[PDB]
Amino acid sequence: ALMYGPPGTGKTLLARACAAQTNATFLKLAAPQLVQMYIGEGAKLVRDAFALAKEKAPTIIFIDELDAIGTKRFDSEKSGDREVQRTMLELLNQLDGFSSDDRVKVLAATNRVDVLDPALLRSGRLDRKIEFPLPSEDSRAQILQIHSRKMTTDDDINWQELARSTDEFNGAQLKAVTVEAGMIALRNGQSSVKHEDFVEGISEVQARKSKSVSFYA
Amino acid sequence: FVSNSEILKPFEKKQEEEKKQLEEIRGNPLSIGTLEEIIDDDHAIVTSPTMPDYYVSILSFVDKELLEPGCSVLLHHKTMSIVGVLQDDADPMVSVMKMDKSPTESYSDIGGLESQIQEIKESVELPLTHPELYEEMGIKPPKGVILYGAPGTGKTLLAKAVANQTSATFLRIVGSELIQKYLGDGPRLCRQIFKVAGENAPSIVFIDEIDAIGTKRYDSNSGGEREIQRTMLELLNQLDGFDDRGDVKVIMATNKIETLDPALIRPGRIDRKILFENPDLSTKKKILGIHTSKMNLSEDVNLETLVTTKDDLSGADIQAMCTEAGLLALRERRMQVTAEDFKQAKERVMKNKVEENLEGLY
Amino acid sequence: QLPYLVANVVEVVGKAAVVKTSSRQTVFLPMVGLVDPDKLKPNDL
Amino acid sequence: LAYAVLGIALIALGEDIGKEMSLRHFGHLMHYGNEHIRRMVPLAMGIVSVSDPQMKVFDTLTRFSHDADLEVSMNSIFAMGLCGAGTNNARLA
Amino acid sequence: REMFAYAKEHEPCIIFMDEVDAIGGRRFSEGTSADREIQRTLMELLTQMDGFDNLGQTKIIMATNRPDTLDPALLRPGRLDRKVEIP
Amino acid sequence: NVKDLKASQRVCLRSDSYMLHKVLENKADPLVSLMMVEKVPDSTYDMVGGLTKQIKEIKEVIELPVKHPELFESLGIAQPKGVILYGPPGTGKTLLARAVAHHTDCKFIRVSGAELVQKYIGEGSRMVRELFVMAREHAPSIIFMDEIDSIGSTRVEGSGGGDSEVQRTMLELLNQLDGFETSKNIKIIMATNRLDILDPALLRPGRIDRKIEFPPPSVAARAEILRIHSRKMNLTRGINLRKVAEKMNGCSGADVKGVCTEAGMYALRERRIHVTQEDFELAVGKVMNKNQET
Amino acid sequence: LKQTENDLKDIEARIKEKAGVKESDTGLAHPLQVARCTKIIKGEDAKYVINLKQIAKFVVGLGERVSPTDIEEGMRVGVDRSKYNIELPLPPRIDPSVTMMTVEEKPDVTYSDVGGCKDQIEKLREVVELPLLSPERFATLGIDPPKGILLYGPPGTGKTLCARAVANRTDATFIRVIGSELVQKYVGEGARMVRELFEMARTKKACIIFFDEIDAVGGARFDDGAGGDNEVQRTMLELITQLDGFDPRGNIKVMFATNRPNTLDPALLRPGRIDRKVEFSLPDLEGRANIFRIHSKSMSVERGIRWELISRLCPNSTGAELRSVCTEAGMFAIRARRKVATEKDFLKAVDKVISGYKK
Amino acid sequence: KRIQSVPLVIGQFLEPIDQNTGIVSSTTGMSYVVRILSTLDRELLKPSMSVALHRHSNALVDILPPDSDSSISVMGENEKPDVTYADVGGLDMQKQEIREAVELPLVQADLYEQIGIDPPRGVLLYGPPGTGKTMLVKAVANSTKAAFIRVNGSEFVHKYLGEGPRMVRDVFRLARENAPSIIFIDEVDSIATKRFDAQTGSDREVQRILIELLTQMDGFDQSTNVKVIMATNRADTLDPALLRPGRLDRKIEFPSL
Repeated sequence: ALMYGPPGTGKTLLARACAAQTNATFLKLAAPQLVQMYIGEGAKLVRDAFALAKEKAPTIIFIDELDAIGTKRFDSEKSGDREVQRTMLELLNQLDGFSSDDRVKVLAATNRVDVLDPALLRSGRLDRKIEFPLPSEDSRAQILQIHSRKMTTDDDINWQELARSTDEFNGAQLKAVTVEAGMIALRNGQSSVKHEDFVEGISEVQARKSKSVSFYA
Repeated sequence: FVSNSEILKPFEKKQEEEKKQLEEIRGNPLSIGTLEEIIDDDHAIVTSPTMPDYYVSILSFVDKELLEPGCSVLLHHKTMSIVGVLQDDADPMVSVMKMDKSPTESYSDIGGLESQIQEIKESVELPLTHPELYEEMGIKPPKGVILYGAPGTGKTLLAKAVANQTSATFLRIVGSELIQKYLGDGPRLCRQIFKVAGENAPSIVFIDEIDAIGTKRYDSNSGGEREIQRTMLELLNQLDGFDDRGDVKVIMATNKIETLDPALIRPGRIDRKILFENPDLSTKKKILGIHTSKMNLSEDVNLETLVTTKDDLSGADIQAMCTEAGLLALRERRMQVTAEDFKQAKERVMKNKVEENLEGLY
Repeated sequence: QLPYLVANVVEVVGKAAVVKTSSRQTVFLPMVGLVDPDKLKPNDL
Repeated sequence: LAYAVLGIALIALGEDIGKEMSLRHFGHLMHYGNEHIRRMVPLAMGIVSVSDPQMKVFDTLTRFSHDADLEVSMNSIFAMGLCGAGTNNARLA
Repeated sequence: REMFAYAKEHEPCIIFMDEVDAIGGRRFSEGTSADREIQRTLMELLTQMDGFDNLGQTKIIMATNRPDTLDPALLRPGRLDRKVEIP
Repeated sequence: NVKDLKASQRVCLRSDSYMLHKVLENKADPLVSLMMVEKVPDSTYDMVGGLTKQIKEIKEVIELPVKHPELFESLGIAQPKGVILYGPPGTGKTLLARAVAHHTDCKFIRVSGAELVQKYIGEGSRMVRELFVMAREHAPSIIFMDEIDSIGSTRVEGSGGGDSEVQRTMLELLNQLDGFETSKNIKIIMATNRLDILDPALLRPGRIDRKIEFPPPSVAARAEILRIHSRKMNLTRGINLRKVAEKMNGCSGADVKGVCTEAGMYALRERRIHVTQEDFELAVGKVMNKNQET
Repeated sequence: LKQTENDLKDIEARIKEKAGVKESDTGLAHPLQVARCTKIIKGEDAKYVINLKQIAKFVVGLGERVSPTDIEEGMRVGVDRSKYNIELPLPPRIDPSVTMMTVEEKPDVTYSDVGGCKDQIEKLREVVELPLLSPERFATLGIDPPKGILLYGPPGTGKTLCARAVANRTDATFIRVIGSELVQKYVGEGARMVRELFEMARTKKACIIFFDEIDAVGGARFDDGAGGDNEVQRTMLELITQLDGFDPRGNIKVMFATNRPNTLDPALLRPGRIDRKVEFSLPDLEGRANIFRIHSKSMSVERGIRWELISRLCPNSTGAELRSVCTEAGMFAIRARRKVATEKDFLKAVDKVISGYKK
Repeated sequence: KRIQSVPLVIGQFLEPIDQNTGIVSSTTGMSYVVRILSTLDRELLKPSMSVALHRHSNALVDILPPDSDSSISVMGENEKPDVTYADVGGLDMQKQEIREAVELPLVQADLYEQIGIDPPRGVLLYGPPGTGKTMLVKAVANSTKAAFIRVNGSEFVHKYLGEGPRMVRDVFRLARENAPSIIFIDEVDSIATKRFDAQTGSDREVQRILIELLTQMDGFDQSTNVKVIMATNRADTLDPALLRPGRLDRKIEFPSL
């Protein structure tokens, strides 16, 4: 599969979950390391990845970036961006080589889909194109219940109600509210958080979206 | 001989003993190298230019609190022990700096620009001369100054004069040439400048005609906008990063200042933005007076007469006129320069400055 | 015993065999069964 | 001998190059050892540098202040006070 | 050189070149960083072709997604003459 | 002894004993990075002749300072900073530079501006700083900047601001020379026929002081140029160079050199051991044909 | 005096050193990026022979060796960027960086303003100051303190000065990486520096990593490369990964600086990258007054100054502008030869500074 | 005799310093000052030549015919190349153009000199190759019965200090020796499209190879019996030293029309 769509929800965290569940070996392979300025060596690295992955099977090869097995454009600067065409091509050629057997998985992750060579059209390549949407009221509330185990609360806090009060929040941002709720608490001389403490936390920045709007005269 | 020899022989003797003992250990060929870092295990890792690298003992010729990384040291054959320390080589003011040591001119030789001269003074000359106001008060003299005027007319003159008065190395940077049009060259060039300056302080970073990184952009993309912006940002960050009361002084130079962003000037470090006013009548007499000294001429010349008909003309005009008048004499096969010659040169330059018709002269 | 010399081969009268050492040097040894066939496989020390 | 070098200040009266030659000269004096010489140099330098001030002479005398030879430190500081005279304070502060 | 010599011995043969932009660019921007290694490669392929040695029991097949980072040399007949498109 | 040794000396030292046994010669690095010396040039004023207006002007600006420095100083005129030559393309812009260099017996140093365009930290900056050092040792010199000029005599090279940035640096350096040193022995030559390679420092006084005009050839002038080129080689002896010259109109100094070389292919085909007048008329006809282009 | 004592030190040092060299000669012989003991006679496996290089290899899987204490030999030794590993003869430090950056242990610039930056300072105080002073508070709540701070408005607003001041108080390192320099145009080089900065960061934990200008690098990513957004995004995307990928919060701080707010990406905004947005943009009239009052305490002054009046002439300022009014006001006095500052001088400095800022 | 015998290292003589003493650069990277033989010091001694070196002796064992090799793959010599007027008829302008430029100095240097016009020493050919142009180049070489030396000009492009300068030097020398000859530079645009405007950086290694080619090219060919023919995929600009008179003097076009 190829994933694009926003993290800040636990995209990385989901990937590792799948890894745990299937009993795959999780291999974080960083796309900038291949991309070597030296000859081929990068090509060999792609093959070694498959080789170990096939020995360790089940395996997810989790690819940090997509900017250095991709971003090759369609212009005559695709010349410069050779190293990146070659690492990618080989990894695909190698997967379809062994498509009937499911031993190794490949996952690439980014904020957003980039220009690439066709590969979304074929089962044996990265067939699947998976979107991340944003959360909804049921989802925020579960994410808040996971948060509220870790840290003290006064055990009165209603995720559903707080969830109505936050508009267009993502999972990572509900986690930053918990921190701000604690910064209120830190000033107040409390060691837990009441409902109010969380309401005030939302008002403060989390840096991507914050519900506090009531100004206009 | 003999008088000397009695003090000489023991004074000789202590140095020789130290020396003897050093040379035996120090025995050649010993490779010179660079200290990479000085380590937590009291070793130093070294980068040897022979390609191995080692964890090395030190023989205290001078101590480790008196030694820092990247310094050059002399290394033994295999284990690379620091047998003695060396002085650094190839300081790079001969590669990113055009040096004008004890540059010429002074304030008296263009005088009559006196009010502006006090302004320039107050940031650069005067703190050196009188530290005390600056110290006691606790506020700092402006790090950097901007001069706007024009080359060979007043911008350059002020810069020669002030730099020489403070006896600092005037180190001349070509702004446009930094301009290197590929992703790697400029920000380093800029860093390397600032570094060498602070080391060997007090020092003048003179950036001549910066016009081309005088843009700011709201968004950065690609290589074609980002290059320019990286160079601009590097200057801005070094200023913002460090603060110096005169380990590094900057003169920035540009024809007009309306091509520099106000957010690159950075108030509170660069507080002075100093103008260029034209030489007035008193000043013309003076500018002339200096340039007629160097001369061999006729006695019919009237320094006074030529100044009076000149309508508020640049110091450049005055330079130009002398230079022009010498030519009219040289062509005519003579070394005497009559009044009529000065006058023709004056008439020609005065017309071109005073040409601007139907929108100046409405 | 190490220190020993390894060789990274990438090669798949009597019979001649070429070995590529990682010192990037090609060397002659025979493959007449003085040196066994199963001591060569590519990609391998 | 002490007086000979003292005398050289008075001989170097009205002589442009020679005043310059002093800067070469006191170099020679550092090479030559002996307590008599080490004691004499702050004074030699002091006399010349108050009938012809020398930035080099001040720069040297700062170092002599922090000298482990007792007599040298003594003479340097009195000398240094001689150079700063003509004002109260300056660099002397 | 090895690839060609072995093709002649082991002829018939398909020589399949996977994404040709790296041995047959056009230049990055007309400039160079590493795009001269690309030119060194590319002259060798054009030379074998132009040569006294002739392609007929050794066949070379080039593959690339886009024809817009093939060199003009290749696009000229006599270094490629047959151009199959995927319809 | 240590006074034989010096910084940047090349020496032979025993691998046996590490003793410096002899001295070779000193080495350098900008001199083989497309900068070069050309001692005693072969250009004359007769070469691109018919330069009369320019000749007197150029003699006073460049030659007199060089030949007699004390004279300039005492007279009350500081030596001119730069000359820029401006006039039609393809004349003998480059040629003139070399001619003057020869006359005074100074070193002609040809600088490729762009080459002075290395894409490493400062290596380019380094060469620029060293260009001045070298020429100060080698004084007197004509430092001729190539790649600012469009001429058919050599070739039109240069594009962009990549030789405008370099062109600026040359002018700062003249300030610098009058400046702390208070010398000048080194004169810098611009040539151009182009508006998209200029500076505003070019337009500014006290930064460059002479703009000397390059004439167009004419019928009298073409004859002079032609005469030199035909008497460096074998030719018929009844020749009227005047006749030939009248037939060329419009035609730069570079064209007078092309006429001879086109005439030569005709001579060569007909297996002569000299060129004739005939070949030259036919050659003029060939150049005129090109100028008229549709 | 000074000379005899320096020789006495040489003589002493040297004798120990000569003996020590011979011992080093008889055996035939920490940062490091690969280990390279180029021989190894002393020392699965039951003995070390470890040498990590392209041209040869000696491989043993098992480190430790409390006797002989391993190391020695052809010296670069410790843990490997391949994990064969010199584990624990003479201090390895987790693959430790030989690529430097500028370190400023305790940066010295204490508390430029404390009045009229009142809220902005207090934001810093909660995040940075208090978690070093007491880790247990933070722990007990169960919260993790902001990983990253974004500081906005123009740079050199006294943005730098304040940051430095809290760093002094806590005795913490400033780790300066300047965005603009990274920019290479050679394959992968920038992103490589970023990985080693964080490895190095984890070792040095209790540090403010200052990342100068995000206008410079990581300014777009909507292009899908261009040659100059392609290394630049590569560096950028790599740098985020490291941050959500975990580095300790409440020790390692990353502070971002930006002049203009159009460079920012959704990738950049999100938690685990930026959590705080601290203002250094436009303050109030009451606020401008406090910052004026604060720089002129140190100065002598002669009477008749009300800060309120000085403040009044600013229609809009940034912190940079304020610093310029006090310092410029002092200059008019020095020209006239003065130690004191006057109401007239302060007015004169407002008029100059604002007007230049315009356009 | 026996002391100075195989095995041997190869070096090159750079210059003679004084009597019985010479400087050599050996190909490995180690440069030695060595003796020359007294019977090799006079009348066989060239200022730069290829030499046989001993690996213990540090003395001039032998002087070699210049053809010493490189770690780049060797260039091709084709005495009588097999393309010999294949394509003809309707190439009327390009056949005539080649004929007076390339063939005539090889058969007779001496007529050009007697006229006193400069012979073409180098020619630049522009327009496509392998479509009528190459055929002619090869044919001329064969008809003049000169050695065709096909010289791979995008193959300097070695990535090391100078193997590449050593090889150009061997080739120009060997051409003047084995005259009549064509050095045919395939893609000269590889090792000479650089800096015209501070673009096309990364070309620092070819700058030495370029200087070496110019000193060999201009310094020989004074009467012309050895031709250099430059070849470019279409056209590329070159660095100013090639293009000026005395080198690439004929610039020949393949017609659009």
